[PDB]
Amino acid sequence: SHLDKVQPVIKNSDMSVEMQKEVEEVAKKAIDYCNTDKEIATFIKDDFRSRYHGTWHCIVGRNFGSFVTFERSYYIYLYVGQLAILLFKTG
Amino acid sequence: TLRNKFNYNTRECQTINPSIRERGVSTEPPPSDTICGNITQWEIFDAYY
Repeated sequence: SHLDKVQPVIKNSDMSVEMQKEVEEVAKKAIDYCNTDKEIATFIKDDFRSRYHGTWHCIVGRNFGSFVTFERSYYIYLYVGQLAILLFKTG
Repeated sequence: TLRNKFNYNTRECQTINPSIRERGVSTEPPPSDTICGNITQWEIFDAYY
């Protein structure tokens, strides 16, 4: 029932609704698999790099802020509990 | 008999042509290394202290 409790929320999602839905599952799967925050960042990047190729940069934490240059239609910013999974691909 | 040596000289002229040459040039950008850093309030202060 923990997957129903976390209920991951997506403030800013400059991405297609299909690719967004995939991130929610990976985001939930990442946290319940991982023992620390450093491991969450590593699992997300590696999983997306395999699915969609290129140069991802993943950041997650309690309190931060983020001005970045990204491949247009490859940027999502979702917060779950107190963890903001921020992933973005660059050229 | 009308065409002489001093009524129809016969010059040769060419232009200086550089020899053609076929070369290869492969440009590969700097290697790009993954870095993983975590920052917590204590680790900042620990260094600061």
